[PDB]
Amino acid sequence: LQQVFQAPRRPGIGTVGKPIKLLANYFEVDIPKIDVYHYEVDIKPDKCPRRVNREVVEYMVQHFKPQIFGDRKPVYDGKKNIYTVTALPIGNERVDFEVTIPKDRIFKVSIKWLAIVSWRMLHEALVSGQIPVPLESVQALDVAMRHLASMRYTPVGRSFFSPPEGYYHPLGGGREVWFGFHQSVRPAMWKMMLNIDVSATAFYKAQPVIEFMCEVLDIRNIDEQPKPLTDSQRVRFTKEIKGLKVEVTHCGKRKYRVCNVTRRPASHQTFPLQLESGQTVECTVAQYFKQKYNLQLKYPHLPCLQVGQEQKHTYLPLEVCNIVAGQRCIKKLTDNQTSTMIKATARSAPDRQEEISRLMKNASYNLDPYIQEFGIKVKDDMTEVTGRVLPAPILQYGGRNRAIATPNQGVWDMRGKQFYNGIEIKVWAIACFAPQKQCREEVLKNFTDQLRKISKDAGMPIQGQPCFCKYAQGADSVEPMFRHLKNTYSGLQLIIVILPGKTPVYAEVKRVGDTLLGMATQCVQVKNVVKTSPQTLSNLCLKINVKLGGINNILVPHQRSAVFQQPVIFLGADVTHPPAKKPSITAVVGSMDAHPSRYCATVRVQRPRQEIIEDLSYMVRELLIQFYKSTRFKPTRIIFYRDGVPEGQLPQILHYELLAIRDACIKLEKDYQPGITYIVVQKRHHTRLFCADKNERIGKSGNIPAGTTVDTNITHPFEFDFYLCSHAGIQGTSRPSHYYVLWDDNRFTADELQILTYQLCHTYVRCTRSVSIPAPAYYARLVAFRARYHLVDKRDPQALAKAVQVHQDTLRTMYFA
RNA sequence: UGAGGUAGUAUU
Repeated sequence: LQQVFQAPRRPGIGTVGKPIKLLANYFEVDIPKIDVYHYEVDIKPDKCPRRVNREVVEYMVQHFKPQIFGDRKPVYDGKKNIYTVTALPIGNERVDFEVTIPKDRIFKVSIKWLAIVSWRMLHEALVSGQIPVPLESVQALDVAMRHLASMRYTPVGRSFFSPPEGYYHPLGGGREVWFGFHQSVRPAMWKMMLNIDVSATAFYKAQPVIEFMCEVLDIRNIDEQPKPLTDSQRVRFTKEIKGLKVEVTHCGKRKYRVCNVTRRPASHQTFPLQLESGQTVECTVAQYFKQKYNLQLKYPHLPCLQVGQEQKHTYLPLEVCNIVAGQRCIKKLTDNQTSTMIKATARSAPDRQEEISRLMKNASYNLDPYIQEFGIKVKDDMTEVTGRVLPAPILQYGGRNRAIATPNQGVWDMRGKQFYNGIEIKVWAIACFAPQKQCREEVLKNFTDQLRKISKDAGMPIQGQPCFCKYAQGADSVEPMFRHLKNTYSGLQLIIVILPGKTPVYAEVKRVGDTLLGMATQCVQVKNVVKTSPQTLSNLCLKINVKLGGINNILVPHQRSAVFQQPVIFLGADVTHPPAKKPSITAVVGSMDAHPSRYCATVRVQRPRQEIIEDLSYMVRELLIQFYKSTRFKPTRIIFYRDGVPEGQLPQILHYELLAIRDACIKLEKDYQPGITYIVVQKRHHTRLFCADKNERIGKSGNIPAGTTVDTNITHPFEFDFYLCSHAGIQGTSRPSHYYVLWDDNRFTADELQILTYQLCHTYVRCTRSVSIPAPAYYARLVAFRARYHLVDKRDPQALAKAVQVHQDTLRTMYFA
């Protein structure tokens, strides 16, 4: 795509904030100012795994030196791209015919010159900043520096993993944790940077399929009371093993991919087998394995794996199959597996810092023969960078004392403070979906008493007892009760729903409440009803007040950016994709006052895995319209925070979405052209920042302080990007959010935009804490997540779209809080 | 589902 909208240059660096010395997991890379030669490699067959492509090229490099490669050490991306330090002695296009040994594998390979890539030009961009960074030069460098690791380890995205050795972290259900590292090369001022971080992801364990089945179905002993799998067990087992690769053990080692699991057991599952007589008969898998391999199945009552093409009949008894090693788990982990993995992978900032250092020392990048071939040198120590801790905004509260809150280390509380605009709760009801013996009437009364007191101190007075309180069982009971409530109790403001933990009832409560009836609901776990704490109750009130149209607090007005001198709307946008049928979900929220405090939400479904927000123009138009309704002001500026996108698609996302925002404005009025600031906020990266002075480490996790900002040294050489760690680190190693200013009509300075971004992280209503991303971005995530619950069903795109449309009386509410 | 933070989140 011809990039029409060029990203704005960095207008300057920030000067505001207390200086803090930091170390970054970015290591300086020195490159020679030379030409690098780019060749295209065409392999047939062309749909082999990258691993196989690498084996093919490695064979060629070793067997074709006097002809082609000489003493050069080429680097290869496992696909189309090969690089060498000097030109290959070829005119144009050489075709090869090789027999790589395992059955024998024959490949047809052709190689031709594609381009000359200049690393001098790359250097000149990094030092001057008067030319665009040559991406083709960066790619060549990236391929050279990860070539060896790609041969040694198992690549996963931009990371590398290897089988566990000296450690073992089973997750259950046939999954385990592999440790490894991320590696990427990134342009910075003066020099390229090698970004290295430790990493850990889920892999399927290399074990017999039988044992894999027993973990998935939670079977302690396959030999205790042996019996066929129930229909539920089969489907459950099938969903886990379908798509996975298995290997057989009855032939001394062929691999297959599982396409299905037979309903019939091995004793009865048949297939057409041609005998020596020429006659074809329906032979069972058990009979076949007995006659062919003299194998007596120990578990003929168990199903078979169907492998290869579904159209044909290749069945494998479970007991002759192993799960193939090295298969990454793309499927979602259970709540239990998630907890176990987080536990085994949690690393404090000082510990991660040491692991990265240790990795770099042991890696010996300067002893990599391919790195040496290309005359590349890597600095041993982490890049030093002086960050700045931005000042936190003061928050204004209400009540008769009108207290202010001053954040300390990214945190404040409501002690002695009342909501800026607190709602009085006259009419409210309680629906208890936890059983009576689990949540007695006496427990209910104590909960509501403690809640009414906390709410009174917070300036959200709950008058009297609930108008209605009753027990109920099952999600089927939600709609009848809710409809009854809406029709019986006039002026009903809130339903408090007590839940027995994880239950389908929650999704139904939100469906009926948000989309069907348009009624405010607040769910609470029964454990938090039985054991009440002022802190939990206080946090509950934060959500309730906002859901009922209140304002918890505001930024002190005179300590904000000058953009507030004119009507300005803040947008947050997010896209969530379905786990590894279901659609992708897009969400855009928009501020509805000048604080900015209250937000309205829009949400859509679209094609699975599509990153671009397809309906953005319509969504923005709705928000602009609602903004005008609420404020009677036409926004002169639009500040758009877009939650993370893959950087490989970033120029495409900006192009179409910036057009869509502009499109929305013009369709409202022909000459309506408000100033647009488009900011991408990213958490899914591997940039790590550590306190250089170990005494400045905060808490047990020992992370950098909230407000720590970096816009030098490791950032883009001329574009407008910065890291801001807005949150207190209380768990593992903090991820500083990365902000990329892709467009700015509004002439923001670095300080102004960095501070504005920080302040927005203090406007998030769910907690009195500075959060890791601006509230509009966070709100957008919550809206998309809520839509997923709305989509829960107990088909066609049109029905899916209707399922996420909230009720009329919900459209102008913060139901997502 | 009080809340934030965080590992990960493409032959038979």
